Amino acid sequence: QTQYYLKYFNPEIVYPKNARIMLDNGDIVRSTVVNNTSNPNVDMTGWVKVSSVSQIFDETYNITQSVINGNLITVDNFGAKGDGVTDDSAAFQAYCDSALTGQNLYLGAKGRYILKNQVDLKGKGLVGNGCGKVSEFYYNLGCIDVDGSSPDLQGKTAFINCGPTIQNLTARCSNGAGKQVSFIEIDGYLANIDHITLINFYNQIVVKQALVGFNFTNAWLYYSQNAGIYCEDPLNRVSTTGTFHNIYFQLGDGHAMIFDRDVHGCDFDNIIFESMNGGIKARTVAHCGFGKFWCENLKTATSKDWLEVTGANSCYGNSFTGYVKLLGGWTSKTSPTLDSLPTNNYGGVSVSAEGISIVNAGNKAKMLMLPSGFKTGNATIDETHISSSTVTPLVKRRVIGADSSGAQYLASDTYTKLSRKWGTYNHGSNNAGAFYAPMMLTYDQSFSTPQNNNGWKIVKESTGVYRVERVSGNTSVITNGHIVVGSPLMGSRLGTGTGATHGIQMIETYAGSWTSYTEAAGFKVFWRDSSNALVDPHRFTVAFTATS
Amino acid sequence: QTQYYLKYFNPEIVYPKNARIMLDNGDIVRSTVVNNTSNPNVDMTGWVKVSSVSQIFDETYNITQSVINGNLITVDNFGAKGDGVTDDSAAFQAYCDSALTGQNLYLGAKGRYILKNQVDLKGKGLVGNGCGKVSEFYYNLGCIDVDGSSPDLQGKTAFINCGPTIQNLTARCSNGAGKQVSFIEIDGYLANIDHITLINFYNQIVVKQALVGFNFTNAWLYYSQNAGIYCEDPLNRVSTTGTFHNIYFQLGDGHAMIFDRDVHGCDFDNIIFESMNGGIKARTVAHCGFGKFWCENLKTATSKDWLEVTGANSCYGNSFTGYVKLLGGWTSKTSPTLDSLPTNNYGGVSVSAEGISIVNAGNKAKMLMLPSGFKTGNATIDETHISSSTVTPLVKRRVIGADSSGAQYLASDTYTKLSRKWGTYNHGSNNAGAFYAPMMLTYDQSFSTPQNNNGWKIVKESTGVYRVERVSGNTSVITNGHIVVGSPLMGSRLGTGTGATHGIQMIETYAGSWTSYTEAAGFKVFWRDSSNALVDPHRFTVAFTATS
Amino acid sequence: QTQYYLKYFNPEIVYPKNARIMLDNGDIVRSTVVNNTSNPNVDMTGWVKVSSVSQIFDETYNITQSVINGNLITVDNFGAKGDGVTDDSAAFQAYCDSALTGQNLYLGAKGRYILKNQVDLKGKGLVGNGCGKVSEFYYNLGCIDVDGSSPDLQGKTAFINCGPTIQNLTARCSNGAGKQVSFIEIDGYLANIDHITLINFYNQIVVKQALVGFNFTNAWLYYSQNAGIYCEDPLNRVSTTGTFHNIYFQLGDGHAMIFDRDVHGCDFDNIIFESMNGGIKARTVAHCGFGKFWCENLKTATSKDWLEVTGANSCYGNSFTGYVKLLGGWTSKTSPTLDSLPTNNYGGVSVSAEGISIVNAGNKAKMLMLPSGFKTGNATIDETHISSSTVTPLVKRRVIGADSSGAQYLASDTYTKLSRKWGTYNHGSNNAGAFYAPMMLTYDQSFSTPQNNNGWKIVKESTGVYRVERVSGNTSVITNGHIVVGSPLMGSRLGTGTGATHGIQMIETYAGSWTSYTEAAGFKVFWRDSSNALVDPHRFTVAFTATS
Repeated sequence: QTQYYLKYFNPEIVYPKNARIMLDNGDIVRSTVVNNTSNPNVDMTGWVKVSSVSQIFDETYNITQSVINGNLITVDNFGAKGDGVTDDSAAFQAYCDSALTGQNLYLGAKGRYILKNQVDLKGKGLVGNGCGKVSEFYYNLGCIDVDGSSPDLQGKTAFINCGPTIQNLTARCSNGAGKQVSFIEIDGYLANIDHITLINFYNQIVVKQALVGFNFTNAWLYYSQNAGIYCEDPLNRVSTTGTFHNIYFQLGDGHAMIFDRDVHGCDFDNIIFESMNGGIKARTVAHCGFGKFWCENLKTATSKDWLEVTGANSCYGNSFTGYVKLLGGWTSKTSPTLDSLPTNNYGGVSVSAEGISIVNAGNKAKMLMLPSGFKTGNATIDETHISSSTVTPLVKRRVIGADSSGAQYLASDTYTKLSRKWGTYNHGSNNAGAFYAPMMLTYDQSFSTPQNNNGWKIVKESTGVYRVERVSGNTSVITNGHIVVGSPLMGSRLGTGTGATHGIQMIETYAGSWTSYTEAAGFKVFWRDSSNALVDPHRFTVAFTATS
Repeated sequence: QTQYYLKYFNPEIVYPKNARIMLDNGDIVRSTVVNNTSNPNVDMTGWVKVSSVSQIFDETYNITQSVINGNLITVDNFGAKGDGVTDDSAAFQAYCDSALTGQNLYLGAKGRYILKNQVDLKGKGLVGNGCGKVSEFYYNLGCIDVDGSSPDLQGKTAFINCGPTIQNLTARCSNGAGKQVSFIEIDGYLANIDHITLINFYNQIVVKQALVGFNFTNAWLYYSQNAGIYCEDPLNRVSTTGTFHNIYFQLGDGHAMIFDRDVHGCDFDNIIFESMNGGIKARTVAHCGFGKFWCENLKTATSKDWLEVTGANSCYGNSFTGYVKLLGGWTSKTSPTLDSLPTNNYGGVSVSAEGISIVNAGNKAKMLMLPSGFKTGNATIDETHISSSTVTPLVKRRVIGADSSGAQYLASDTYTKLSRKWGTYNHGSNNAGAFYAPMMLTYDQSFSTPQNNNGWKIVKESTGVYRVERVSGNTSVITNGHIVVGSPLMGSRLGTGTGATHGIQMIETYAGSWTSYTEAAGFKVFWRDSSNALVDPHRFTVAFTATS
Repeated sequence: QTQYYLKYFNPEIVYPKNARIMLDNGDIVRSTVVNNTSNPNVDMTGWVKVSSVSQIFDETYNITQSVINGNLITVDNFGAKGDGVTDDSAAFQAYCDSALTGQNLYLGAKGRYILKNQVDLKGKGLVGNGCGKVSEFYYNLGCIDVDGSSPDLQGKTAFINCGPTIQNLTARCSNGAGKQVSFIEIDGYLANIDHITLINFYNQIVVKQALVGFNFTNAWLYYSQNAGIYCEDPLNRVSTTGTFHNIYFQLGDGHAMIFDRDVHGCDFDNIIFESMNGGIKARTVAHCGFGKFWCENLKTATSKDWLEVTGANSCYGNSFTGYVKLLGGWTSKTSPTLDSLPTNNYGGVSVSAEGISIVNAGNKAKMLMLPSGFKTGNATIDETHISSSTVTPLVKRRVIGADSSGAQYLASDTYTKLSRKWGTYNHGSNNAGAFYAPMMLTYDQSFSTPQNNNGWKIVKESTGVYRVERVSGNTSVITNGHIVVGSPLMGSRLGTGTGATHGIQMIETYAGSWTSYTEAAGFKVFWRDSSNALVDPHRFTVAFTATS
C-alpha cells in the first residue's frame, strides 16, 4: 500500500547510494554504495543501520553520538540491571574484560547491583555511585550488594585484583553470616581508598602483599565479622608508609585492623572504634604515628587494648600524639601516666592532655611531664649534655628573688668534682654569696681501713697530730677553702665525755703554695687537753671545702 | 507522495508490522503489531516513536541509548537551564523527587544555576560541577547561585535534608545582605564534605543535631554574615568525632565556627582565619585536637581569641599541637608561654616552637619546657615516681666531669628521710666522695619549747651535759655519722663572749651498738670552761649526719 | 525508484510541513514550515536534520538527547583520539576555548592522549580518567602522554594557566630526557591538587607566584629530572598556608620540592623520598609543620639532608613532630638528639620516639627530654616562673619516702636569698626536719680585701675579738640561726699548729632584737689561748645560717 512506508529487500532491485529499505526485523538500513545488490539481512557490506548512534550527530560538536558515548562507560553498558534481584556479576566481568573501558569500573547513576559470583577486576579500580549512610535508603539508591548466600562465594573474596582506586562506594554483603565472604582484594603497593561505606563481610578490605604508599581515608566500616582491614603479608615483606585516616569502625564481631606481621612508618589518625571486639592488632609496630582515637564500648568482649602488639619488644619508636578516648572496656598500653615495665613497654613518645612522656620498649626508664612537675619510671633522673663528648660540669640557675630593678634574679649553682655550692646575691650591698655543702671526713681508730672522701683520708702522724692528706694518685688541690673541725670522742669509740682543743696547719703542694697562693694539698689537725698537752682522740670529724 | 515522504494516519488503512507513518505533529511512528488499525495520535498501543532513545542503539554494546542515558543524570535532565537568570528550583526538586536518581544530586557540565525557592534534597547529597576560586569567572562556568533577594528564602536555608555528601561544589548567595539566607542543612551523623567553595550566606553550613563521624575538608568559605559552620545541637546530644581540615575562612562578618553547646574528640588542622570577626566559638571543648592555624586580621573587631570557649572550666583535655600564627588583633588563651590562672585555664597540652607546656583547667599548676630550661606556673616543681605506690627515694645523676677514659662522669645524689648528699669521684686516686648537707639543731634555754629536727632534740641532763636525743616514736638511728658542735653563747642569750670546750659521747640503741656496729640513738655534748669545770651555755648549735 | 525510499530536492515541488526528503549527501531533512520551496542543500531555514540529537528525545524526561549531552563534556567532544599516536593538542585547546565547557577539562573514559604542543588551559582545572600506578598497563587505559621529543615543547611547560583543580589524573612525558619539559603551571593562591600520578618531566608541578590556601595530597611523583614541585616566587610574595600530604617521590634526579625563596605556615606530612637526590629545599622555612617522612636511598648523591634550608638563621619556629626515617644516606638537622650550634640551628620543637626537644635558630640553648632524664645544649638548665614579673622563690618537692599511711611523702626544699635547706619528716615521732647548706665565710689577715659572703664580712675589732658584720647596704638579718665556728690557723697563714678556744656574742639590729625575738645583724667571735688570754688567729672559718 502507498499509505505507509515499508519496503523489504528485493533481489530484483538495484539500490542506489542513500536508498533506504527495511531489514526483515523492521529496522531501516541505508545504502552507502552505488549499484547495491547485496541483501542487508545476510550481508551488511554497503549498508548502515540508520538507528545506530554511529549515524546520529550532535551538530554542536560535529561528532557522532557514538563518540559522545565514550565519555563515561559503566557496568550498565554491559547489561547490569542494578535492580536488587538480578545477578549482575557477568556484566561486571564483561566490563573488566572489555577493550573499551578505562582504569576504573563505574556504576550507573542509580542501582542496587546484586553479585552472586566473584568478579575479577583485572587490575581495574572501583568507583561507585555514592558513599552513603548505613541504611536501606542508601542501598536502594546506589550500592554493590554481594549475595553472601551464594555457594560460589562462600569462603572467598567477592572482588579480586583490584586496581589502585576504591572510591565513592557503598557496598554490603546480604545473608552472609557464617559464610566467610570478604569484599575486596587490593595490592598494598600504591593505593588510594577514600569515601567508602562497607557493611557486613568477613574481611572488608583484604590487602595483598604488604603496604607501601597505601592511602586509606574517610571510611565507614560497619558490622565486619573478622576485620575491617586485613593484611596477611604472607612473604613477610614488611608493611610501610600506609596512612589510615577518618575511619569509623562500628559493631564488628572481630578487630578493626589485623596485621599478621610487621608495620613500619604508618600513620593512623581520627579513628573511631564503636562496639568492636578489638582495635588494631599487629605482630610488630615500629616508628608509626597515632593521632586521635575514640574507643567506645565492646560488642561482646569485656576488656580490649585499642592497640595490641603481640611480639616481645616489638612495639617501639612510635608517636602516640593524640588523645585516646577510652570508654566501656577499652584499655591502653600507651598512656603517658602508665608505669613502665622492665621490658615489653609499648615504646615511644606519648603526648596528650594526660601528659608528655617518653619510654623505650626494653627498659624501665620513662620520663613524664605533668602540670605539677616530673615523674620517673626507674627512680632516677639524669641531667647531662646533649653532646656525649662534652665533659664540663652543668650550671643550674634558679629564681630566688628580685634584683634592685625588680626583675627576676636567677642564682647559679656549682657542682664540680671538688665543689658543691648554691649561689645567692645581696642586692642591698651588691655582694655575691653562697651556701655550701662541704666534704665531711671522719677519723676513727676502730675502723678496719681509713675512711676516704674524694682522695683524702685522715691518718695519725704522731701524738695529737693528724694529717688530712691526699692518697696516691690524688693530684687535686684545695684553693682558699673553708675548714671546720668537729667534736672529739676521747678515750674510746663511745667516748669518755672529756674534751680537747684543736688548731690546724696547712700542708702545701710546693713551697709557698699556701702562703702566697692559698693552694694546699691538705691540712693537719692538732689536739690538746686542758693542760695544753697533745692528746689522741679515738674518733673525730672534719668538714672542709676545696674552694672558697 | 509523490516527491517527498509524508503520510498521516488514515482510519481506512490496515498497517502491517514495521509500517511507518507520521503523527499529526510530524513525528514518525512504527507499528509493532500486525493488522494495526489503532490511531497512534490518540492510542500508542502497537506503535513506537522512532526518534526516541529507546529505539536508538549503540552497536558497540548492543544496548539502547536509553540505557546509556542512565549512566549520569543531572538537574539538566529535569529542565534546569543554568543560564544565570531562570529559576531552576522546580527542576532541582523534580530531580530529588524522581525514582530515577541516585544518592546524590548532580549539576550539568556548565551552568550558573539560579535558585529562588528552597529545595528539599530528600536525603540526597550534593555534587557540583567544580570547586572554583572566589570570582565571577568560576561562577559563570559552574555554580549554584541562590537568589538572596527572593522573599521565599528570607530567614531560611536554601537546601534542606542534605545527604552525607557535599563535594566538588561552588555556591553563592546573590543580593542576600541582611536577608539571613543560609546555604545548607546536613545531619551531624555521618558526613563527608570536601572540595567546596561557599560565598556569602548567613550560615554557610548548618549542621543539624550533633556531630559524629563528620568529616569536613578543603573548603574556601568566604564572606559569611554569621558563621561558616553553625551547630546548634538543640537537644544537647554533644558533638563528637568531627574533623575540620584545610579550611580557609575569609572576610566573614561573624565567626568561622559556632557551636552553641559542647564538642568532644574533634580535630581541627590547617585552618586559616583571614579578616574574620571571630574564630571557633563553643560552650565546651573537651579532648579535641588543634593543629596549625593562621589567623591574620579582623574585619571590624579590634581583638578576638582564635578559640573562644564560654563555659567555666569547660575547655579541658585538649591538644594544641600546631603553631598558631596571630596577626592583626588575634589573641590566644592556649600559648605555652601564657601564665596559668587559678581556674578557667584552657586545659591541655600545648606543643610548638613557642614551648612545650601542660595545664589543667581548674588549677594553677603549669609546666613549660623551653630551650633554656623549665618554668612553672605555681612556684613549685615536683619530682616523684610514675607509680603512686612506689615509696623509695629518687636518685638524681648529674654530669660533673670526666672519667679516666674521657667519658662523661654522672655523679649520683642522695635524698632520703635521714640523709642529703651529693656524690663525686676522684679518678686520679679512684675514690668515691661526697658533699654533705647536715642536720642542724640548736639548744637555747630561752626557747618556750625545745627545737626539734627530724625526731631529735637537745635537752640538759645535768651541769654541762646535754643529750642530743630521740623523742618518743623516733626509731631512726645514726649510722657512722659525722658530728660537728657549734659555738657557745655563754651566760645569756646575747652571750657574754666567754668560751668553752666541748667533747662528745655516743648514746647507744642497744649495748655495744656503737662500739661494734657504729649505730647510735644520739650523742651527749659536754661543755667545760678553761679550768676544766663543767659549764652551761645559754645557747649552742650542733650539726650532724645520720650516715657516713 | 518505487521499491526503496530516496527523494532529493526538486525546485518544482512545494514541500508541506513535516515532509521528508534527502540532502544530496543522503541525510534526511524534515520541513518545519508550510509551503517550503527553499533548497535545504544551500539553505537550512525551514528544515531540520532528523539524525541530529536535537531531534532525538528521551521520553523518560521529555527532553532532547542534545540536553543530555550537556551532562558531561570531554576532550573527545572536540576530536581528541586518545589513541597513543595522534596529537590531541588542538582538541584540548578547542575544549578550553569553547563556550560550552565548565570549570575543568575532562578526559574521556579510555585513552592515552598524546600532546605535542603546549595547551593553554585558560583558567580551567584538569580532571583525568584515573590515578594509576606507574606502569604501561595504566598509561594505556588512561593518561595524558606529553611528547617530550616535540621541538615546540623543549624548555616549556606542557600546560599553562591551570585553574584551582588538578585531580584523578595520570600524566607522563615520553622521550623528554634532556629537553626540560615541565608538566603544569598553576597559581599558588587557592588550589586543590589530589589523586595524581606524574611520571618524568623536568619540573612536575610548577607553582606560579606564591602559595596561599594551596592544598596538595595523594600524589605519586616519579622520575622528575629537577623537582616534583617547584616554586620560584619571583616577586618574593612569600608562600604561606600550603599543605603537602601523602606524597611519594621516587627516583627523581633532583629534589622532591624546591622553593627558591621563603615558606611560612605550611604543613608537610606522610611524605616518602625513595632514591631522590634531594628532599625539600628552601631559602627560609618559618613556622611550618613537619610530620612523618620516610627517606630511603639516594639516586646518585652520597649524602643529603631531608630538609635543606639555605638562609642563615632562616629555619625557625617550626614543628618537627613526626618520626623521620633515614636510610641509605639521608641526614637530618632536626633530630632531637642533635647537638645545638651557637647559630644556624634548624629552629623549632622536635617530638618523636628519639626525644622531645626545643631549640632556637640563633642560640646554643637546647633542652631535650629522654626516658633517662634531661640534656642541655649550653651546659645550663634554668628553673623559674612562667610569669616574668613573679619574683618569689620556687619550692621543689621530691619523693623521699612514705608517710604513716604508706602514701608517698614529697619533701619541700628552700632556696631563698638567705636560706638553702632540704626538708624531711619523721613519721615515727611526727616531727619536721631539715638538712642545711650554710653560708661559709673565712677571715684571713693576708687577704688584700676582706672576703664577703652575701653582705657579711669578718673584721678584727680588737685583740681576739672579731665581728661577723653587715656591710653598708645589707639590711638583711639572721633569724634564730645556727652558728658553727671553724678551726684557727695561728701565728701565720700556714699555721703554727697551736690551737685556741672560741665563744660568740650576737650583734643586735635594735635593742633586744636577739634577746626577745632572735633577730641579729651578725655576731662576734672571741678567741682565747689555754691560759684564757685573748689571741688573734691569722685565719679562721665561720659557718652560719640566716634561718633556723
